[PDB]
Amino acid sequence: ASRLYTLVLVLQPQRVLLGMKKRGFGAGRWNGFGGKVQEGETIEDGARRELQEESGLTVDALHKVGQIVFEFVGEPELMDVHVFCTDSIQGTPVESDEMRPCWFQLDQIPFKDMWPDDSYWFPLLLQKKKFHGYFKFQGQDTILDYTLREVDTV
Ligand SMILES: CNc1cc(=O)[nH]c(=O)[nH]1
Repeated sequence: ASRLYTLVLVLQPQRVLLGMKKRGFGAGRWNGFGGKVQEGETIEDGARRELQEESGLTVDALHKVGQIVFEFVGEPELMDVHVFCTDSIQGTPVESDEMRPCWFQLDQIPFKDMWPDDSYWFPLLLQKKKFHGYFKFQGQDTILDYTLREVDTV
């Protein structure tokens, strides 16, 4: 019982682009760009589409970097999140009524204002590692348990 999602991190050598969601799921937190995958759409095309819809950026090359399954206790649907990374983009990040994008220096990533799981896997992403993860949450702030391992193939 899992639903596909995408998550894209525009990660350059000294900085990463994050977006502050204004409403809905995860509002008030800095996050990568993504959302649900459409019927008849590949996960990668879904990731490219969501990056444009949410950030206004056009991605050329996308690299798979991780897979993370999220469980929210009491919610039937598991989120199967396919994480991607890019250093090659076109355009300038667009602020919209839904999203406020901002570039962060790598030593200044706002972990306290991000989903709690990011403190676990962002260190791997920053060191160009690939990973498989699972996080069980109680509500939106508490991680009850988790698993996270590095992999050669996502
Ligand atoms: C539930 N955890 C996460 C959801 C999401 O959209 N992005 C994260 O980094 N983590």
